Amino acid sequence: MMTGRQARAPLQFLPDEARSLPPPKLTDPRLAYIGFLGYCSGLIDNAIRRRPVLSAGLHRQFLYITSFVFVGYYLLKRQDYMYAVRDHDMFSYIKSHPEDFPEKDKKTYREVFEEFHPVR
Amino acid sequence: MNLFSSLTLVTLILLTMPIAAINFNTHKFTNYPLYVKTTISCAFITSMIPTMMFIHTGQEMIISNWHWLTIQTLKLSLSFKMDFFSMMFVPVALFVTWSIMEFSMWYMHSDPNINQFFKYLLLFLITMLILVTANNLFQLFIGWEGVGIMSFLLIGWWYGRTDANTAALQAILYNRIGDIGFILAMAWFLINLNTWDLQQIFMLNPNDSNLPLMGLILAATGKSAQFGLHPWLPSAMEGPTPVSALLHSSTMVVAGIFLLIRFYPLTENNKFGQSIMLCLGAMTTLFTAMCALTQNDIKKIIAFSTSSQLGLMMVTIGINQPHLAFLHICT
Amino acid sequence: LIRWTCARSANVYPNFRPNTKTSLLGALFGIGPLIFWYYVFKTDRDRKEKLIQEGKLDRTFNISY
Amino acid sequence: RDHWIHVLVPVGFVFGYYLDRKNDEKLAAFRNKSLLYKRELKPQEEVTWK
Amino acid sequence: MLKYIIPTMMLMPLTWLSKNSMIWINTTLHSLLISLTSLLLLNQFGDNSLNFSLTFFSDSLSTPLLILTMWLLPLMLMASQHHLSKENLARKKLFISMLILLQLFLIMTFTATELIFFYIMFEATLVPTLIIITRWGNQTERLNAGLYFLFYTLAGSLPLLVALIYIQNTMGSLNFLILQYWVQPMPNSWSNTFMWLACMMAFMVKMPLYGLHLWLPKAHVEAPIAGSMVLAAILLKLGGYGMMRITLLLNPITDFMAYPFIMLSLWGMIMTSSICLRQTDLKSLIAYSSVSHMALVIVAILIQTPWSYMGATALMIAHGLTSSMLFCLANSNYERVHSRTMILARGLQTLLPLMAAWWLLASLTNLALPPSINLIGELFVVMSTFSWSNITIILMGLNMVITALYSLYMLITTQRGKHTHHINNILPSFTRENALMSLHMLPLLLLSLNPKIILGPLY
Amino acid sequence: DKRFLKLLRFYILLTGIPVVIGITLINVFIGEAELAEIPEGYVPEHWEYFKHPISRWIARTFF
Amino acid sequence: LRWQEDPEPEDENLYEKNPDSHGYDKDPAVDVWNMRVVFFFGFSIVLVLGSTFVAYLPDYRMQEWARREAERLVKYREAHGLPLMESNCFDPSKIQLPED
Amino acid sequence: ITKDMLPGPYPKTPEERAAAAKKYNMRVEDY
Amino acid sequence: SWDKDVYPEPPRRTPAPSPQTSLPNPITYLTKAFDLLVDRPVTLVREFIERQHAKNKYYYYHREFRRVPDITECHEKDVLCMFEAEMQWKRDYKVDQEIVNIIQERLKACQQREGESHRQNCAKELQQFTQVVKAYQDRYHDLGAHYSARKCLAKQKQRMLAERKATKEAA
Ligand SMILES: CCCCCCCCCCCCCCCCCC(=O)OC[C@H](COP(=O)([O-])OCC(O)COP(=O)([O-])OC[C@@H](COC(=O)CCCCCCCCCCCCCCCCC)OC(=O)CCCCCCCCCCCCCCCCC)OC(=O)CCCCCCCCCCCCCCCCC
Ligand SMILES: CCCCCCCCCCCCCCCCCC(=O)OC[C@H](COP(=O)([O-])OC[C@H](O)COP(=O)([O-])OC[C@H](COC(=O)CCCCCCCCCCCCCCCCC)OC(=O)CCCCCCCCCCCCCCCCC)OC(=O)CCCCCCCCCCCCCCCCC
Ligand SMILES: CCCCCCCCCCCCCCCCCC(=O)OC[C@H](COP(=O)([O-])OCC[N+](C)(C)C)OC(=O)CCCCCCCCCCCCCCCCC
Ligand SMILES: CCCCCCCCCCCCCCCCCC(=O)OC[C@H](COP(=O)([O-])OCC[N+](C)(C)C)OC(=O)CCCCCCCCCCCCCCCCC
Ligand SMILES: CCCCCCCCCCCCCCCCCC(=O)OC[C@H](COP(=O)([O-])OCC[N+](C)(C)C)OC(=O)CCCCCCCCCCCCCCCCC
Repeated sequence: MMTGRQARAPLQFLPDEARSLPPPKLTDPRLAYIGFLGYCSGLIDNAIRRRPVLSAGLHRQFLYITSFVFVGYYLLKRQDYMYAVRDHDMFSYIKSHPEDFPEKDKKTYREVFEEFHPVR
Repeated sequence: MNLFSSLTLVTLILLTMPIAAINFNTHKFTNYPLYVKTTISCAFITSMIPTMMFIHTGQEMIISNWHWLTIQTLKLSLSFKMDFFSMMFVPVALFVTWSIMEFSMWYMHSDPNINQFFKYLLLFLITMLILVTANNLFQLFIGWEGVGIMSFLLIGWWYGRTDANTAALQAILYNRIGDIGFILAMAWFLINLNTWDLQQIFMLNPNDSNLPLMGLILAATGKSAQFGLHPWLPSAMEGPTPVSALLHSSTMVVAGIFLLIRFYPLTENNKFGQSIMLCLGAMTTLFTAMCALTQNDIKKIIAFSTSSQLGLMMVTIGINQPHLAFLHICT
Repeated sequence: LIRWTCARSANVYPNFRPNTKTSLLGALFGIGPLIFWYYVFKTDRDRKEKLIQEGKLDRTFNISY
Repeated sequence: RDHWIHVLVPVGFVFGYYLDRKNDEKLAAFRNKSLLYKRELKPQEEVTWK
Repeated sequence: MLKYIIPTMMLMPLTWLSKNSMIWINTTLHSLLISLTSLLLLNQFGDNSLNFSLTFFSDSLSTPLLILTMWLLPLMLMASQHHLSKENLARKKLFISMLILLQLFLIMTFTATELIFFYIMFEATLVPTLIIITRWGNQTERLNAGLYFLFYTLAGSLPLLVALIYIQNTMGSLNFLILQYWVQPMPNSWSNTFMWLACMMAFMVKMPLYGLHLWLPKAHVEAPIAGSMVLAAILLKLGGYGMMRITLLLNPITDFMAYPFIMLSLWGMIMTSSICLRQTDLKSLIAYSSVSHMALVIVAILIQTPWSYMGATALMIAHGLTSSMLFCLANSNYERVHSRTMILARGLQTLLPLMAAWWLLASLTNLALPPSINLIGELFVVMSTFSWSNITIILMGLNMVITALYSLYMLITTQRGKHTHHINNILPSFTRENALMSLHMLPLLLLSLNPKIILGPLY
Repeated sequence: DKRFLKLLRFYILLTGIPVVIGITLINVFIGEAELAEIPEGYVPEHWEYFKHPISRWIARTFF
Repeated sequence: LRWQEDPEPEDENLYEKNPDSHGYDKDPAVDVWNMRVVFFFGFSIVLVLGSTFVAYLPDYRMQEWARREAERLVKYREAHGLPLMESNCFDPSKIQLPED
Repeated sequence: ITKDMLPGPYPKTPEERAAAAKKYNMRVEDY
Repeated sequence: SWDKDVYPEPPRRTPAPSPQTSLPNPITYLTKAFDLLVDRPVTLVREFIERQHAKNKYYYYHREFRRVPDITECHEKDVLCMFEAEMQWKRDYKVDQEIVNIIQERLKACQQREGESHRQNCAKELQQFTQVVKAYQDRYHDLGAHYSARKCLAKQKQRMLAERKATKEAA
């Protein structure tokens, strides 16, 4: 859909205008869920190699958590960037084409006739 | 006013107190049946005071003491109706029940579950006085189904016997066939008169009352063992003799007759309902008294006797004499 | 007893054959009463609605529905 | 603590309860702005609810 | 609603970190604490629902189902800890984790503000239920029962997915609070006919509708006791909840789309009740009675009057408690005689008198004895269906004969008559079992004192 | 069966008797509220619209 | 013959090793404490305090209010000669009908 | 209990009828 | 107590006790026993409880909802205004329900109080009941379980079109 937008500046994971956006917090609940996915990957990695699940290799579990939070932070940055580009293109297109987007005259319900269907 | 309503509710609460005593127990009882007999005798004595001060002035009232549930236009309340029918039937029922329980302390003496038996017999008495004192159809249906279920549990008392369980399930079957018409009548009154209370039914005074009266006649056919739905009352003799003496002779089986008497301002203005009650009652009192001529079990003969008398009660409702029918109940 | 319950419960479909008798009994007892109560309740509600929208049904105190 | 396992579910209530209160401050766009309940603030009052 | 979601999730480390003798006691204790906390949802108003956030809200329809859901988990833990005593410890924790996960999915199924999140939770409840049936069921046919339970539901629900995404694309939203105000009338067209079928048939399967009920006398029968409790008491009621949410959008086409299905229930509750007269399997009798009771809820939701919705939600809560207690009674006999055949163990009132008193009480609530909320829901549905069409009282009243006739037959065959001679392992009633029967029956009897909390958003 | 009914009544009454004693002491000594017209310019709290003290405490503490 | 299978184990009776068993667990201390947990947190906590909580709900769905408010409005319109209720919910002045 | 004591399909050959009658614990002439 | 205007009772006329026989009735002696044994100790207990009330006097209030704009002057699909219109309409609907309940209580209390001549002596309560049931039925009947102010406005506009057509054909 938006493939012509990111074609003049190709293969850019986060462009410069993405720095105009507020970055996700470190207490982003999406980022905390990705850290929980890292913790689950650590527990499954202990389980498949028959280690004690909660105890064995805390350095490995912590690197799982760190790696998922590290990748997921940039993935959330790019997510917020692409939705920002989506809405920017939408609003610029609505502004540049007023003839396709007229203001609908909103009628109050004193004029608006609705057909009554009795439940009996 | 303060004496009447107080002793009215004292009768019902006093009858409920041995149920709390048998449910809150630890010990083997120091003659719990004597306790229930003393309780019902004193409830009779207590209920005689509102009866006498009804005889003095005709004093009737309604104790709508507990708001239960308001379904948008239907305010269901714990509403008791102390009129002529309650004021005469409650002492007669309590007096008969006191006699049945002092009989039961002799008859059921070999029974190792005598406390369960007196508990069940008192639960019947409580449900019957919920029936006869009710002001709305929901509370009357509570008492109605309550005397039906205590009828089940007291017919099927000796539950290792196949025929007792069969007779009890038969009584349930015929009374639910009557309950079809009872719930028909409740549906008609709710949809057409917006009420289950008797007062608004009597004050709106509906003219096209064929269908709710047919429902009430079906409910009385089920409950008072009229023709078509009769044989559960002769089957009901399989329970013990205090059960057949209290419930299935004198107190339970008049509840359909009592239901049609309770709706006398509607049966007095409907000649077709009177003709249906008249023909049904005459059919029942012919058929059961004819069946009684050649029976050999004595309890079957007295059960056909009481069903013939219920047919006579239905006859005298059918000739627009509800107070003579209620007098014949009490007699 | 176990043999009786297995015949009453699990043996019924592996010894079923769709033939003339079972098809006529399944159409007579399966969709027959549905058609019957459909036309009864449909005729009743058409009659009632036709009376209501003509101002003919006595609906004087009917406010609980 | 020897019975630290009996605070997992209760604190998980309280923390959850906390977040609901923290959620309500993010839904305060019409606080004292509804046509039904708007009014003047009392003295020593800065918000009409929390 | 996050104050109930997070304790339910903290039940997972509570059960996976408990000592090996402690995983039933701790989960039972803290799930009872969550069930005590569930009563804060009774902050309801006469006009406005209790609208927590963008994601969660709770009116007076979702609130009793939430209280019943959060109350059912400790009772399932009590019911299921006996037959899993010799079970492996990690599989025992997996069983408890599936019940916890199912409670978690249900309590945000009922509070889902938006309908596709309702759909995701509504279909997320399949997977723990499927795993519980097919893993901890007792017989061979648990696998086929899991297949039927999965594939009636998904064949119903994937057109619901398509229809809800269509509503999302047309109305712009699937917020129920938005769709209370932006709901457009649905005219007569074939497109709107299949719109109606796609919006309704998933919940028709989950109720179940008669003719689509075939998954249930396997899935309720082949399951273990916690599976039968959650299937009867909660998971049937997702269909009625979803119908009461979705028939807002389906007017006025419902007024002539309801006609076949109403027939399918008004005759079907005659059939399945009749089927309960000849069931040799006691647990299958309770399953077919559940179909028979939910047919009235189907009729009451399709006729869409206020008395009908009040009776339908009262009958859903009442049937949840009653059918859960009936399955627990059937399991209390199955744990002794090791057969679900009803004619095998007879005369049990001579041997177990207090348990026979519990049988009596659950039978009386099954046959809608007043003033129980079984009779309140039954009665309000009968009132509204009489106002719908006056002839329906026949099919109501005949139902109320047969509903008595299997309820006491179940009481007479199991508890009355001569006891079976060759059965001699009939132990006395355990304290856990009588506790289970009382924790079903005593809320069901106390709700008659204050029934207005289980009468829906339009009490 | 007797042990179950003894323990059932014991653990019901264990908190039921203090709850009944507490409700009686609230109704007697603390007592029920009184309906009044709202004073001019006074904005009541949301728990000041209820009659019984336990309902006022529930609407103030939890709801 | 058929394969190597463990035979059907006999059903345990909890009353043999523990005649005071509540049927929760085969360890008697765990059994009695599971009994106390179920009975306390089920009956003493959820049932008793739960029925006390439900009994004192602060005007559940504003029904009592709506009684008292109705007692205002009837008293306003029995006194001022107004009808008790209009058949029109909304003012007919503020409604535009489609003309014909 | 096992497979050959459960109910099966309709017997057509007389040996299948005899095995069915032996399964249901009754005579072939009465089966 | 309550307001005697919204819950009316006519004045009670009891006749004077005029005994003809010389037998003393048990009712007066039992009324004296109910005064001595029952009414006075209950009165003393209620006086004690009421003094304990008066030691700490405090109040609750009746909530007043100011009128927000109704559904007729809300723009279509504008949820912030038609939300308030719908909530106001639901509260008015619940209050109209309670009004119909008050008039039902008046009617039933009149029937029991007038006793045997209730059909003659309760024509006013019957007429007020008929008017308020007619108004409630014209306002809220047949809206369905999914009723709203939009459904009620559509029913009112259908009734007004029918009345305008019936007036135009009768001219
Ligand atoms: C005692 C032990 C009881 C058992 C304990 C264990 C119970 C089990 C565990 C329960 C756990 C809690 C469960 C939740 C419930 C919570 C309570 C609740 O919701 O209460 C609601 C409700 C309202 O309470 P509230 O909102 O707090 O108070 C509202 C008032 O505006 C505000 O109140 P107020 O200020 O107006 O009233 C103050 C009241 C305090 O209020 C209370 O105590 C009420 C709270 C108690 C509730 C208990 C509920 C438990 C169940 C009890 C019933 C079953 C018991 C077992 C079975 C017994 C037999 C049936 O003060 C008094 O009671 C003192 C007055 C005593 C008068 C009698 C004696 C006077 C003469 C004395 C002469 C001698 C001395 C002379 C000199 C004196 C010098 C100073 O209370 C009740 O329902 C009370 C129960 C009694 C109701 C009426 C009973 C008679 C009705 C008869 C006709 C209807 C039945 C017809 C039957 C027909 C046949 C079937
Ligand atoms: C909020 C405060 C509330 C306080 C008041 C309580 C409100 C109701 C709560 C629940 C009541 C039932 C609980 C006890 C029975 C269940 C267990 C049992 O069978 O024990 C037998 C046992 C005595 O027998 P046993 O000789 O020792 O051994 C038994 C034998 O093995 C064999 O025994 P069996 O077969 O010979 O005898 C069994 C027999 C069997 O009896 C029958 O089958 C006859 C009953 C049915 C027909 C007659 C009644 C029809 C309906 C009318 C009554 C209701 C409305 C009345 C008002 C006027 C009209 C509106 O059961 C009874 O007679 C029980 C009497 C009460 C029956 C209530 C209705 C149950 C029928 C089914 C549902 C009906 C519709 C719903 C009604 C709900 C009302 C609230 O009882 C006890 O040991 C009592 C245990 C503790 C009871 C605690 C009750 C409260 C539970 C809630 C706790 C939390 C709130 C705090 C309240 C605390 C209050 C102190
Ligand atoms: C021995 C123990 C008894 C208690 C001991 C301690 C107290 C001693 C005695 C002194 C009196 C205590 C104070 C007075 C009592 C309370 C008074 C009061 O206003 O209470 C508030 C109210 C009175 O009604 P209300 O109208 O004020 O409030 C009802 C609540 N709303 C409005 C929300 C609907 O409640 C009670 O009194 C409750 C008890 C009622 C008694 C009867 C119960 C019957 C239960 C049957 C169940 C099934 C019925 C279904 C069918 C119903 C009919 C269709
Ligand atoms: C449990 C088993 C039975 C399950 C039954 C499930 C429901 C049965 C009906 C489902 C129909 C398919 C989904 C319809 C979604 C409607 C959405 C919509 O907007 O419709 C209007 C749209 C209208 O198109 P439109 O809305 O884009 O166009 C604009 C509007 N008009 C038309 C005015 C121009 O309908 C369709 O496009 C087609 C709808 C019919 C689809 C027919 C194919 C499926 C046939 C039935 C399959 C049933 C299940 C099969 C599996 C059984 C088990 C193996
Ligand atoms: C709820 C949805 C999910 C369903 C399952 C829920 C399971 C979880 C359980 C959580 C806790 C319990 C929640 C429900 C509690 C229901 C009980 C409750 O709160 O009731 C409030 C009701 C409220 O009644 P009320 O509305 O009139 O109260 C008046 C309001 N106040 C008090 C504020 C003025 O309490 C009572 O009725 C108490 C009255 C006294 C006690 C009852 C006495 C009579 C009862 C029968 C006695 C015997 C009579 C004769 C019988 C003879 C033998 C048959």
